[PDB]
Amino acid sequence: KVLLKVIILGDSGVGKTSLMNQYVNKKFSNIGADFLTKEVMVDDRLVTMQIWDTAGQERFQSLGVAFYRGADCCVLVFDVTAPNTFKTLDSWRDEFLIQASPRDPENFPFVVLGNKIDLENRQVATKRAQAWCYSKNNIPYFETSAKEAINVEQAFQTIARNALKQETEVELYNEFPEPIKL
Amino acid sequence: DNLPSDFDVIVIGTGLPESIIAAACSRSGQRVLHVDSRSYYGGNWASFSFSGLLSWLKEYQMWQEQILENEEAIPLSSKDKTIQHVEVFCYASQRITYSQIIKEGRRFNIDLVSKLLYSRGLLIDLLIKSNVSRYAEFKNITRILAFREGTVEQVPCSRADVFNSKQLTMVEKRMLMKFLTFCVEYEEHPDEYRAYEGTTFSEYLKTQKLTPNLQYFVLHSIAMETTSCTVDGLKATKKFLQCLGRYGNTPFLFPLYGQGELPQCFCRMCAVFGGIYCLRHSVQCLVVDKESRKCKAVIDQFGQRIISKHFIIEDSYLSENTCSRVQYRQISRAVLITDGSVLRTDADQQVSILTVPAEEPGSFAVRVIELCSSTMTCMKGTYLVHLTCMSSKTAREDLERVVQKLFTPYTEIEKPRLLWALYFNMRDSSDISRDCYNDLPSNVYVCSGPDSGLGNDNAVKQAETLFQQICPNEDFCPAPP
Ligand SMILES: Nc1nc2c(ncn2[C@@H]2O[C@H](COP(=O)(O)OP(=O)(O)O)[C@@H](O)[C@H]2O)c(=O)[nH]1
Ligand SMILES: C/C=C(\C)CC/C=C(\C)CC/C=C(\C)CCC=C(C)C
Ligand SMILES: [Cl-]
Ligand SMILES: [Mg+2]
Repeated sequence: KVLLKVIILGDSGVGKTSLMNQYVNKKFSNIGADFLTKEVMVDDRLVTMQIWDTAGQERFQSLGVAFYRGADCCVLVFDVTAPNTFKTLDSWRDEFLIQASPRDPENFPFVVLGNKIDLENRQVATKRAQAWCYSKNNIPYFETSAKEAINVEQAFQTIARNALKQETEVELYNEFPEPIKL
Repeated sequence: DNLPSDFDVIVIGTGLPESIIAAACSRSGQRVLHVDSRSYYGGNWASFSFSGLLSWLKEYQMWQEQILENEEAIPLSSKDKTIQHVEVFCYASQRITYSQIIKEGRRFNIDLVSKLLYSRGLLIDLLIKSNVSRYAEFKNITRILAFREGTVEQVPCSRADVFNSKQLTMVEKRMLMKFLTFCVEYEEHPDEYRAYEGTTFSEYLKTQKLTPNLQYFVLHSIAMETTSCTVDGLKATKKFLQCLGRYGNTPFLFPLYGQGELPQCFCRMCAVFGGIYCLRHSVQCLVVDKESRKCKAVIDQFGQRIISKHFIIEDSYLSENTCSRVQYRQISRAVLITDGSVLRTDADQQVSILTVPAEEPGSFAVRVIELCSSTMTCMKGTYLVHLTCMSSKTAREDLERVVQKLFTPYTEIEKPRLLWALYFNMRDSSDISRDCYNDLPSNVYVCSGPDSGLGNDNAVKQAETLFQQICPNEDFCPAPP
C-alpha cells in the first residue's frame, strides 16, 4: 500500500479545510478536521492519499515542525477574492521548506489553488497567479471552488501524481525499513 | 484574526504534561488557549535541528495600569532559568568534520529530554486510547547493554538469549528463570519478600538464590538509585518482564524524530478540538480578584486582558518571588555526536540503552541511550548519544568520565570517535507540592518540567490529576468520534 502525505498550507479562511472535505467526502458545509484518507488512482496505480489539515494552528502562525515531516506534496491555497491571501503564498512556501527540510528542495512538489471562484467579486487575476506559479519552478496552478465542487477532483489528480513521484524518489533513497505504528 | 477575550482554560507552556492536559480539556469540550513564549513547541521537552540547538545554547551563556483597585497582579517570569552549566566541546576538525555536521544540520533532532517509551505503561496506553498514536511512529530498542570489566557487552533479553548465552553457567540460567518467574507474579508470594520490605532491593537480592553476577544484572540492567526498597525493585522487575515482546525483544520503543515530537502530538489533539495556539506569545501577569482570591485573567505581552476559569502554568514561567521557597533538584545531561556504536556489529542500525552504575557511592547511576540514524535524529555516518543522571555536581563533572571511557576525541588511534559534546543541567521540578509555591490562586495549576525517570509516568499522572480537578466526572482523553 503506497501512502502519500499531503498537507494544505495557506492563510486562515481561504478554504483549506473545505477543499479537503470537498475532495474526500464530496460535501460542503455552511468542527474536528484532522486528516482524511482516500484510495485514489494515479495513472493506473491505486494509492492511499492522506490529507492533513492545519487544525487551525495557522490562525496565529503556530504550526510546529512535526506537522510538516514526511510530506510528499504541499498544497498552497489563497482566496481569489482576497489579494492578501495570495500575497502570503511566498511566505508559506518558504516556511514549508524550512520546516520539512526535504531532499532536493528546489524540486519539491508544490501545487497552488486559487479557491472560491464561485464568488462574483474576484480580485486576483488568473494570469497574475499563473505567472507567480511560473516564477517558482513552474508550479501547477488550479482555480477551484470547494462550494460548487469545481476543479477540485481535477486539482488533486496532479497533487496525487506529483506526490507519488516525490514519495517514490524518497523511498528510492530510503535504506531503513518501515517504522513501527502503535 | 484577533484573540478572544475569554476562555475556559489558558495553558502557559507547551511541555509534555501541559500539552496532555490541554488536549484532555479541549477533547472534553473546554475552550482552550495554549501559549508558549518560544518560537517552537515543547519547552524543556523540545528537540532541535543542529542550528536550532546552537540557537538554543546562546541563551544560557506596564500592565500595572490595567489593574483595578479590587484586583492584584501576580507577575510571571520574564527570563527562563531552568538551564545551567552549559559546556560545549567540538572535537572534530573546525572523515567527519564539523563543517559536515553543519551542512547536514537539518538531519539532527536533538532532544533536551532523554527517555524511552515502555511498551506497556501509562503513556503508550494513553497514546493508543486517545488515538494520538496516529501522529507518530516508533523504532524498537534492539539492545540492552552493560559493562563487563571495562568492556561494553549485550545482556540477555529473552528466553532465547538465556539459552544461547555462553556467559552464564547452567546453574545460573536455572537460578535466573526461577527468580524472574517469581518476580513476574511477586505480589502473590507476600511472605516470600515480606521480611525484606524495609530493606533495599540490592540487599534483598543478596538473600536470594542468585549469584552476585546475576544479582548485578537484575539490579542494574532489569530493575534499574541504590537505596530503593525491595518492593520498588520487584515492581520494576515485573514491569520490565511484562513489556518484553510486545513490539520487539526489549521493553522499549523510541519515537521517530525524537521525544520532541510527543508534546506536539498532544497539542494537535488540542487544536483539532478547537484549542487556539499562539507561539511567540508570553504572558506578563495573572489578575487576581483581591476579594475571592481566584485568578480572573491574564494580561499578555501585548497588554491584552484575557479571561479564563482555569489557568495551567508550567513551573519555569512562575516568578522567582512565587518560587522563593521551592527546592528544585537537577538533572545532568549530555548529548554526543559520535561516529560509531559503543558495541560494534555487522548490523549498524541498533538502538541501545547502556546502564553505567556509579563507580563510587555519592554519585548516581548513569543512563546512556544510543540512537542510530534510522531513528531520524542524526545524519548518516553518526550516532546521537544521550547520557543522563540525577545531578551530584555539574553535568560535565557527573558525566565526562563516562564519556572518556566510551569514546576517543582524536582522529588517530576500538573506541568510536566523539565528534561533538554538549553538557548541561536541567532544573527538575517534578514532585513539588503546590504548598511550596507562594500565594497560588486555587484555580491556578502548576505543571513540572521533565523528571529524571526513564519513562513518562510522571508527565501522564500529573496531567490526569489536573484533568480530574478541572473536568471532574469526564473521561480522560477518549478517542475522537
Ligand atoms: N463561497 C465559498 N466559500 C468557501 C469556499 N471554500 C471555503 N469557503 C467558506 O469560507 C470559510 C473558511 O473556510 P475553511 O475551509 O474553514 O478554510 P481554512 O480556514 O483555510 O482552513 C467558511 O465560511 C467556508 O464556508 C468556496 O469555494 N466558496
Ligand atoms: C510475561 C512474563 C514472562 C514470559 C516471564 C518469564 C521470563 C522470561 C521468559 C525471561 C526473559 C529473559 C530475560 C529478561 C533475561 C535477563 C538476563 C540478564 C539481564 C542476565
Ligand atoms: Cl513510558
Ligand atoms: Mg481550516
